[PDB]
Amino acid sequence: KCNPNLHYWTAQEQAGIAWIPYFGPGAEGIYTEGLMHNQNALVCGLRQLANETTQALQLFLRATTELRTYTILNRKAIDFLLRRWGGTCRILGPDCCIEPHD
Amino acid sequence: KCNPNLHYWTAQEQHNAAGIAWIPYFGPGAEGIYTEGLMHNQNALVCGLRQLANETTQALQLFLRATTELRTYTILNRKAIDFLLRRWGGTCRILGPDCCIEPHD
Amino acid sequence: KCNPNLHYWTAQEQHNAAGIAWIPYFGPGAEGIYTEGLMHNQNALVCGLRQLANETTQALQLFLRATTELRTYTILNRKAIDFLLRRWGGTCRILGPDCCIEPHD
Amino acid sequence: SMPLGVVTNSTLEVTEIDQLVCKDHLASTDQLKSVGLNLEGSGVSTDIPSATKRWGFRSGVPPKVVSYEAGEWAENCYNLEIKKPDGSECLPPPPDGVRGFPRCRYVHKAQGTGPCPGDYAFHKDGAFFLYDRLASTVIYRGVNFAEGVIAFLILAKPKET
Amino acid sequence: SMPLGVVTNSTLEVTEIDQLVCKDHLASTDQLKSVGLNLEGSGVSTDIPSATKRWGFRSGVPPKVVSYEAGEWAENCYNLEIKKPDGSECLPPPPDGVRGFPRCRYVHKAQGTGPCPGDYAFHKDGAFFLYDRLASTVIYRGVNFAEGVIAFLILA
Amino acid sequence: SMPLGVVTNSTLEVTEIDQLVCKDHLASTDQLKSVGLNLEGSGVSTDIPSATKRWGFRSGVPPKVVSYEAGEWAENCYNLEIKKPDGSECLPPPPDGVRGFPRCRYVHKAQGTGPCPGDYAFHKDGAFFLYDRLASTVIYRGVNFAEGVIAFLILAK
Amino acid sequence: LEKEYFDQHFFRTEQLIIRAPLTDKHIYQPYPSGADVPFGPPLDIQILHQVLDLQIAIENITASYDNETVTLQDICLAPLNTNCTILSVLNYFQNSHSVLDHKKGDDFFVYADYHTHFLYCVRAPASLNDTSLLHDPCLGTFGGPVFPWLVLGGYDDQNYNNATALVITFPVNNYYNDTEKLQRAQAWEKEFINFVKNYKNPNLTISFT
Amino acid sequence: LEKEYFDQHFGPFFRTEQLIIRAPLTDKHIYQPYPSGADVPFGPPLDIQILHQVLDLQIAIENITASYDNETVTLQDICLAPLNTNCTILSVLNYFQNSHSVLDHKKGDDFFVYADYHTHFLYCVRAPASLNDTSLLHDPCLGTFGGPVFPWLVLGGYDDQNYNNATALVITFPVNNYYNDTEKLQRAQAWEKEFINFVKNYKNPNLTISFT
Repeated sequence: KCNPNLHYWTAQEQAGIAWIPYFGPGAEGIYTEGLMHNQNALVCGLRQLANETTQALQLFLRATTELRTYTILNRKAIDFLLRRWGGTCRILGPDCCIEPHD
Repeated sequence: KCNPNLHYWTAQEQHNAAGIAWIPYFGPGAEGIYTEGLMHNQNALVCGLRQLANETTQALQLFLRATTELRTYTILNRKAIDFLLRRWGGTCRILGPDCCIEPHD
Repeated sequence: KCNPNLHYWTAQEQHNAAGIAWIPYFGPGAEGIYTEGLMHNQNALVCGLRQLANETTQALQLFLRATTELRTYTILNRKAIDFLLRRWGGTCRILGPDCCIEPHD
Repeated sequence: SMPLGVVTNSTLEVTEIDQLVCKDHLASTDQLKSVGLNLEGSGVSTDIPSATKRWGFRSGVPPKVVSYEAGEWAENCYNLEIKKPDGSECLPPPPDGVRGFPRCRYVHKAQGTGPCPGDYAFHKDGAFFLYDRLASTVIYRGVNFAEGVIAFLILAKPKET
Repeated sequence: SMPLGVVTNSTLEVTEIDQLVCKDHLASTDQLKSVGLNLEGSGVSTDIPSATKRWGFRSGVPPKVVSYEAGEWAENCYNLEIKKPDGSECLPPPPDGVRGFPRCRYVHKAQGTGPCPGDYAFHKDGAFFLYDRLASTVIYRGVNFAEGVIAFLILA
Repeated sequence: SMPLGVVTNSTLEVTEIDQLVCKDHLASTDQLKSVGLNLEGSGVSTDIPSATKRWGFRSGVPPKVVSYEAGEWAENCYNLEIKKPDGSECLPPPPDGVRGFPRCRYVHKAQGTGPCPGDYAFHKDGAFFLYDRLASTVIYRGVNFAEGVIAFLILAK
Repeated sequence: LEKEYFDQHFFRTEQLIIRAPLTDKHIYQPYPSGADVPFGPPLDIQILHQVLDLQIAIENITASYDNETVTLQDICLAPLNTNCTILSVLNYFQNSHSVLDHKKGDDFFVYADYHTHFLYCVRAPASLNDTSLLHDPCLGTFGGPVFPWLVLGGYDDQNYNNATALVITFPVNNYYNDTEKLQRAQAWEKEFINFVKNYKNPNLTISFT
Repeated sequence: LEKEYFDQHFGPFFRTEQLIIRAPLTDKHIYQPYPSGADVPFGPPLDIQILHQVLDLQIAIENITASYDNETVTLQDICLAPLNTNCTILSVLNYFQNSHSVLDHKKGDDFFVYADYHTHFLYCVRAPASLNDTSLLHDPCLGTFGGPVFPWLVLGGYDDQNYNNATALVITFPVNNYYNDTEKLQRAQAWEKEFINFVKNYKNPNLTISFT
């Protein structure tokens, strides 16, 4: 049983005398939402990824000592560059980027 | 109404030298760790730098609203990662219309 | 006087070879998560390993003095960012005098 | 090891962090996202006396929490207040900075007394409990939560999900 | 989106983390700096009952705090201990790891009683309250603070 | 500026991120490791009446703590509970998320009363106090600890 | 310390025992510095209003003698300014019911009020300025200082804020040398005693001596 | 056990001087052993802010002199000295060899107090006759007269064998009866008369002293 529709809230910002915390919205008026009707080749495939990510993530947490873990996305960014660029690259392009031009 | 004079305190150490002073049980307390300075005259920097603290106020307040943690130490670390991703996350070309590494014959 | 032997423990886990055991409610407690080993003979590495932890302690104490937070988990990440920043933050060259990459003609 | 999905032109590709290969550009950290999807969108049965059979108590595992950026519109949310037989709440109070689920359709409150073998209550299926942009492994008292799971994505130039 | 200043040979350039292309090389994390500049040095008038017109109380906004690396000599610091008309304290105890402003010229002490509509005291202009290498949006009790705002720099 | 060792084919090379040019590689963060090595292996006296001469009390320096990935098998561990002359404990409580040293061959438990000039207990030689994957400068009450120092390594794949 | 004053200056005196039966003593603190100061039971706004109504009514008490209406001002001691001498601690606020509710602070502080004026006046009864942000004089309505030990009681040492008694004294001319003025003074006294002894106010306990 | 002792050794060949001792001002404090032990509370008169006083009185009592004929009568002339000319002093203070410069000792470091008077008291109230407290200080609890000091004779107000909880530190001075020698009896009575007057008007508000 998969739900083709995904209604999501996202707490990211983007006004006059509104950024001030003393004037701005409270703790609940900070969310923006959207809608994903139909084209259920992405929503149901999205739900089939969080079920597989849980096994690795529950073991990633067991290793760490801290309570709150905000740095998973930054760690994947460093691993991105280190795999691409950490090793020596070649202009020939056997497995590395850098499109040759002459 | 700009103040052309800036006297700054800097809480960073000096790694090359020490001597039975890096030990916390021998070292300075919580107040004797600051290096100081002064920036008199040449007022094109300090007055142009007060005009930056007034501009990043809005962005910094809006960034903290979204974040859930209390203390934010990683603002500088993220901006370093964003530096490399713009340069090297995408593919450059030897000629480099939008990328660096100039060739030399 | 150095100890050539080094029996160590590591608190790391594997993703595979797990059935119903990845669940916290069914998995091992707070003590049955450590994998250990042994490093016999091989004294050129171990006694040279005990003579690096005697040298990094001063720099670690000074760094901890500089910071404000209690727990510091970020050191290795910062080192990785510094590595990338040296290698690629500055413009590289095809010859790579201080950079890398190999130009094929 | 941790699967990472790449969304391009409304199409998902399950891949790793190393098998990306080239030409799949990652330009900024903005297009890295973590989404928390609810278990109620996977065909479960959600009553208040029939959902108490997917969590149970345990001692010896420290609690762990993890943050996510985007969540879903919960059809059901729960709010439990359970105390030991004499006077002590089983559920630890929420840590400073953990609030209820932002958007809930119908909340399910449950007071009352019940036995509690174990320090903390974990999920019996391996899923998280979603709080306000923070997903945990345990249950905190007096705070709305929904049971869900997290996914990690790389988006294309569209960065809205 | 967040402005970034590039200090090259005692001259400042305002740019971002996207518009810069290169020839402004960043070599190490050391040269990324965060500095908190005082607001009293931008032409304001500060007494003890005349600076209270710049901040007030609100409920519903959770507090936040950031870190800044280098600071400035504060000409006037404040140290407040406020108690409710028939209550215990308005201002919260400082969170663990927060000290007073390292370098204050004169400190305006105050322990008073007054009304307090709202959980926390925020600034009415959007600036920060600076503490020892930590800047927050609220006022804590018994800790020396100065009003300022953070800038982010790359130094050559 | 911290020293950083490179392990290649089971030989150790001391270098710095400021040093090093191109021949060494870094493919993933997994091969960056932190190891905490004990001091008892350096042939030092180990008892309660004699180890006390290696650490003392101080006021004015706040506590700090860092994480380390891999440890050793502690020859000795210590468990201490000190109460001020009337009714109060000098040692601060273990901060949340800190446990005992996982693998000790022998411990040293003692609980008595003593004077305490100073807020916190510091090491009189510059070394750390090792706990469950968390190395601190101070001593906490009721928790097993071993005294050692940390190293930072890169492991070749 | 009390009978010394009544034998050096005074004149017949009307005095009342005053003690708070219902309320209790609360806390306060001076604004800039000065630790904590508790204020006695008769020193609360919830009850302080009543004692000033009693005194103002006493000042308005009239008695009939022959074809004349005898007021307090006809027989009271007015050293100057026709205002009668009122040895009462409310006289630090010039004896007005629209003044002892005053405020100066903001949504953060309360710089000065009856409290801070209280603490300064008991130390400098003759001052024309309390040195606070309100610059309210401490001198009484009759043009003279009000010594706190003559208008307070039940306090320990010089902690006059801890006083459980608020002494009010009305000096009245004895008129020993003038019989006719004595008759008018006695007529007002008879009305004053009856009004005070049957003052219906459960928040106050009023007797004589 | 009290009158049993005074009739087996202090039989009517010996007279005894005894005083009531109890702390009027202070109260009872708590002490804990060094290794693990169990926190044991001490009676009021066992606190050193006041315990120095109870020893000042006795060493003064040992120094009372009385005039008889042309002789100066001291306590040592009439006291029971079984050995060593030191008089028998039955008191808790005799566990520490009766000196004002000894009952402020320590053993420890700036971390733990390994041994002190505290642990020394617990040991010999169990082992009065032994020469070594088995602590790091190895201080004997045998008295200055060469004999053991039994806690139950020199303590009072305690529960069961918890001699620590005692609110009394009983002090007894055995004196020769001199029933067979009238001349020695006269000198003994002269010293006794000085002894009662001194102790009855001993001006210290920290102590309450009476007889029997």
